Amino acid sequence: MVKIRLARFGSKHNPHYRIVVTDARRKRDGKYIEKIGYYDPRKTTPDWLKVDVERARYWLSVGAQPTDTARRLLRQAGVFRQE
Amino acid sequence: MLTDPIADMLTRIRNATRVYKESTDVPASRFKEEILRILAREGFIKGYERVDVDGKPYLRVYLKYGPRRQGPDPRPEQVIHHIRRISKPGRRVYVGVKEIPRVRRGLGIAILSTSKGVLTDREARKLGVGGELICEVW
Amino acid sequence: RNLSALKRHRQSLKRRLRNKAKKSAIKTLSKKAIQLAQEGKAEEALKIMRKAESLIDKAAKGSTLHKNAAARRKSRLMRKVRQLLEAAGAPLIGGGLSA
Amino acid sequence: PTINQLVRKGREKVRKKSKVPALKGAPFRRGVCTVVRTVTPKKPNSALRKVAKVRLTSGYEVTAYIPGEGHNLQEHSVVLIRGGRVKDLPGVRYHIVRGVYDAAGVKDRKKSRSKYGTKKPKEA
Amino acid sequence: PKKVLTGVVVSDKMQKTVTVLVERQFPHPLYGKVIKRSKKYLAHDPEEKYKLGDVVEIIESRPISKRKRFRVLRLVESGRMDLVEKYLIRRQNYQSLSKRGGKA
Amino acid sequence: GRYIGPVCRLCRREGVKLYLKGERCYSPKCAMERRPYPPGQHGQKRARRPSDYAVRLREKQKLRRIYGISERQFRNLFEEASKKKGVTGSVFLGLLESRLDNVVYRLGFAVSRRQARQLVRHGHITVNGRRVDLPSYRVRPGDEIAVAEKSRNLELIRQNLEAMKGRKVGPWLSLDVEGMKGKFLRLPDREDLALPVNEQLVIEFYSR
RNA sequence: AUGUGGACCCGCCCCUUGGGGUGUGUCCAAAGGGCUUUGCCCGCUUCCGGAUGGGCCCGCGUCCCAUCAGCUAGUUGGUGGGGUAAUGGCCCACCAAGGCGACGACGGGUAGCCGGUCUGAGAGGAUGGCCGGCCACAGGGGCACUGAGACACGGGCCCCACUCCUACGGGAGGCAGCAGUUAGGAAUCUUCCGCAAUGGGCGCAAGCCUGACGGAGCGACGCCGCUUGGAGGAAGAAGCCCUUCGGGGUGUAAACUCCUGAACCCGGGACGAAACCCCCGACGAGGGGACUGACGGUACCGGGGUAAUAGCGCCGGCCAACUCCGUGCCAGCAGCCGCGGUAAUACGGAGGGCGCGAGCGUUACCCGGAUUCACUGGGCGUAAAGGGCGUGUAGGCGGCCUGGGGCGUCCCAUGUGAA
Ligand SMILES: [Mg+2]
Ligand SMILES: [Mg+2]
Ligand SMILES: [Mg+2]
Ligand SMILES: [Mg+2]
Ligand SMILES: [Mg+2]
Ligand SMILES: [Mg+2]
Ligand SMILES: [Mg+2]
Ligand SMILES: [Mg+2]
Ligand SMILES: [Mg+2]
Ligand SMILES: [Mg+2]
Ligand SMILES: [Mg+2]
Ligand SMILES: [Mg+2]
Ligand SMILES: [Mg+2]
Ligand SMILES: [Mg+2]
Ligand SMILES: [Mg+2]
Ligand SMILES: [Mg+2]
Ligand SMILES: [Mg+2]
Ligand SMILES: [Mg+2]
Ligand SMILES: [Mg+2]
Ligand SMILES: [Mg+2]
Ligand SMILES: [Mg+2]
Ligand SMILES: [Mg+2]
Ligand SMILES: [Mg+2]
Ligand SMILES: [Mg+2]
Ligand SMILES: [Mg+2]
Ligand SMILES: [Mg+2]
Ligand SMILES: [Mg+2]
Ligand SMILES: [Mg+2]
Repeated sequence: MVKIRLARFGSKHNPHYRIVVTDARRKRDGKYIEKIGYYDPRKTTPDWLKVDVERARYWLSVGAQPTDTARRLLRQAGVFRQE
Repeated sequence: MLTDPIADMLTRIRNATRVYKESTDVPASRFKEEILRILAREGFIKGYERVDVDGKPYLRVYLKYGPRRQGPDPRPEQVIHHIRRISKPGRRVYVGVKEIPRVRRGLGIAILSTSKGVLTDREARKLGVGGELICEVW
Repeated sequence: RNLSALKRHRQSLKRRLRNKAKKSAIKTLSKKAIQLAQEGKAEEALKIMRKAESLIDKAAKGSTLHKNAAARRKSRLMRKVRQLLEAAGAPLIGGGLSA
Repeated sequence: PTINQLVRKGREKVRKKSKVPALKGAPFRRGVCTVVRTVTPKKPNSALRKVAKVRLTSGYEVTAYIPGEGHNLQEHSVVLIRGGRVKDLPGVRYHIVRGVYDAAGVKDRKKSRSKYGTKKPKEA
Repeated sequence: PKKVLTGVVVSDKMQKTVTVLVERQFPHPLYGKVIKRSKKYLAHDPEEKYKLGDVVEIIESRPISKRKRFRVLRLVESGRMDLVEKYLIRRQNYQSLSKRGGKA
Repeated sequence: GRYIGPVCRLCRREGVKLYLKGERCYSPKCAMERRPYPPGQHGQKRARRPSDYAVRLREKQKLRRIYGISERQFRNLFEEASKKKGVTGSVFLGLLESRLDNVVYRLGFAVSRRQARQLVRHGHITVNGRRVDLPSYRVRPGDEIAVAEKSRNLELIRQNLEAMKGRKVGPWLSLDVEGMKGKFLRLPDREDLALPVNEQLVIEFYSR
């Protein structure tokens, strides 16, 4: 199906992910559908998580499924405003 | 036949100036006329006029030259150092306004024909059109 | 050796045999209807075509035909059947046909 | 040519003709040394030049120059070939790598030592 | 937008099909001279209605046979065998060009 | 690399007085002082009119050997000031003078650029409180260049920063002799430098 | 059986290629499991819609040879049928006699294409290796099965070649998956660690699988950063330089003038990891310490502390850098011009010098310079180059004036030009 995961784009020992809409069958680092955020897991930058929250709602509305870790960051930006 | 009227005129001029003639006759065309309008207004000749030669229409073209210089070879400096037909039959040349050449860093002109009419480059860059590049005349 | 997913091959056979019968049923039932229609036996001929359209859709319930592979086989069938009954026939039972 | 002619025919480009058929265009070829002859140079020079017919693993049969002083190149010694026309011998367009396999490198040189493949003098 | 082309019927010897000669002028990449060029299309004529000679519009269609993916849209101007002739003559010069002579 | 050999033999080859011995090329013995002919068993014979190449060359080894930099770093620098906006000539010198090994020499912490290099390499110098041990680190404007808390009491610093009392620094540095912390105010301009070097050649040399 | 609905044949209307509505007739549905058990969870059937992925069709672009000029029989079209998810000569019977080609068909040679890469002032030239996209293959040839999807690399059948087992009848195989061996070759790595991170399959979940992956290993192969810090004389058992066993330079350059402190030693020691899950709220509530680190005790931080690797090419001109000796068209150098024949800055050593420096040189190949295939940008009286001359086909090119169209040309807006 279509998913929302992380595609690793850093350097050796330097990870930087790209929250991405993509067909699961596709390579991890190959041609995705749309970028909807980035994640720096080491918080070396004061802005280490961005999310186009408007857009996430669009892909979650046509049935994108996130991974456990992608779901984390979506909640942190408050994609699903559980309130 | 004649295969190129504009080139022909541009040459007749170039030839006649090298021998410092007064005027020079070129057979008449609404198009050629529209070009000499530019050559006058940009200051390369004194002007043209529709004289009729053997009951057939021509265009006397009165040429300008610099002042009588000194030393050996007193002949004056040309006002027209250079004049060259660019788009020719079987080799049509078109520029969009982004691609119009600045001739000689602007010390000379490039006549070109557009859907707005026959203009210089500075003129056609003003109105934002391009077209058939007709010649340089620095 | 012996990847235990040659069990997949054991099943392909079991399936292949299941499909292959349903096809032959449709095939020898569809000829029977055409051949009953090329004789004016209109009552018997629709009694059998009606049965054949049924096995057609049934066989399209599982993976054997699915899709418009079935639709097509029904289109080709009722079209052939009606024409032949139109060489002098009058659809008596007129089961699966609408006129 | 007219413009219509450039359109019809056109320009034609230039082929590289390699002055070294070290077959696969490799940078070196191994070869088994056959004749270890001696050739007299041409036009304006005189000497006894040391050449070697070499049987290539590329199936080739080419002659190559033995640079340096003396060699040790027997009827069946094995050797490595590189590029290098020798202006003075015609037909000779390769060199031998002194210091590899049977072609022991020149001895006692103190200057251009990475050519001629002489190790560091133990002068330390 | 299904591509649409304008061209000349040059063949009617087929059943329900016409050959159309679509010309296309365009400037040359390196030398910039404007060059004519042409290509033939087999086009669907459902009623053997378009006769040899006229100019038609060709429209991109669902495939109909091998090498035949256009139907004839509408006639533009009727007969003009000057173009067929130009084409018929071009074809006949091949009569030479071989191992001997031919018709010039 | 870094060259690192006999220096006051280059004072002589370029023929222009050079300060590689930092303290010593001032007193009457930079070797230049009363021996200005080039080295070798040939430094006294007469020089033939050099080819335009040699001129361009010598003008480049001059500039490079002033800053004690490997040709690898140098060309990589010039090619950056070529790509950079503005006059390709002077931008170069501003980059060379933005090198932290040089800034530490310009701020009078060591006497030569050489000794200055070794003070960076040994982490005696801080930029903006943090230690830095890279002679090629590029100081930016607004970067205060201090001296290591550990090394404040060290012999060579006490001596070398003392003689800085009274002296003036460039109109693009601002040192404070008290806390031993200068600051990089501004990228130096061509007239700010007294380099006996014609960069116009150095440019031309690489345009070959 | 049930008919929410959908499929088929005739129709009816809208639409216009097989799009949507509609009537008669016919035909078609289903699966159970778990429970903190009668209501929750994960499933199941038919239909519409979305999203993702893909099939097919068309315009245009896409190397060399004309010492390959004619090519074509399912070949081109038609009706009808077969096949398919679907168009189609994809396939089949019957009919017509067509189709393609100098704007290069047919043939041969070569080659995965591209985003890009290298070069060039640019136009252009060269290329397609890592990374990303598409295609094709999985010892060679062919074929179908299963299925949403395959003509299926670690699935099936047959034939061919190779290897292995063989009781001689018959059987087993397929690293162009990670590693590794072997052969060939100028030349190309560890049978390593790990499921911690990201991603995939399955599972309600706990989890399981994952040589995808994240890491470490080897190799100056590449790029980048960095160290070797520097103040002093000169007796040849065959081995310290420069006018004959003779005239200065090396050279501020040292085996030791102080300073700092690579290696090394001692102690602290990480980011990468918060989710899945448990717990309150409704089985996603700002509580989970529930737990998780291969790299690795490494990066990094603090203390102790030693003066501590330099090599390679070149020095006739192009081309930065010169002298002494040996050698005498010999030994040899050489990219091109060239040097060696007794006085050699060219060979071989030496001293000195120039260039670069953990690298420096050689060879190979590409672009450059080369305006030397010239569009930008070349030529043809004698330097290479006007056809022996004509006639004329196709093609290219086309005097003055007016009017219509807007194909070329120009302008604005817009979609696309992924990473
Ligand atoms: Mg199973
Ligand atoms: Mg039923
Ligand atoms: Mg190939
Ligand atoms: Mg194999
Ligand atoms: Mg399935
Ligand atoms: Mg199937
Ligand atoms: Mg498989
Ligand atoms: Mg395998
Ligand atoms: Mg071998
Ligand atoms: Mg996982
Ligand atoms: Mg790996
Ligand atoms: Mg944490
Ligand atoms: Mg939480
Ligand atoms: Mg010189
Ligand atoms: Mg030499
Ligand atoms: Mg001599
Ligand atoms: Mg010499
Ligand atoms: Mg380095
Ligand atoms: Mg060129
Ligand atoms: Mg060029
Ligand atoms: Mg030209
Ligand atoms: Mg020429
Ligand atoms: Mg001649
Ligand atoms: Mg003649
Ligand atoms: Mg005209
Ligand atoms: Mg238009
Ligand atoms: Mg746009
Ligand atoms: Mg892009």
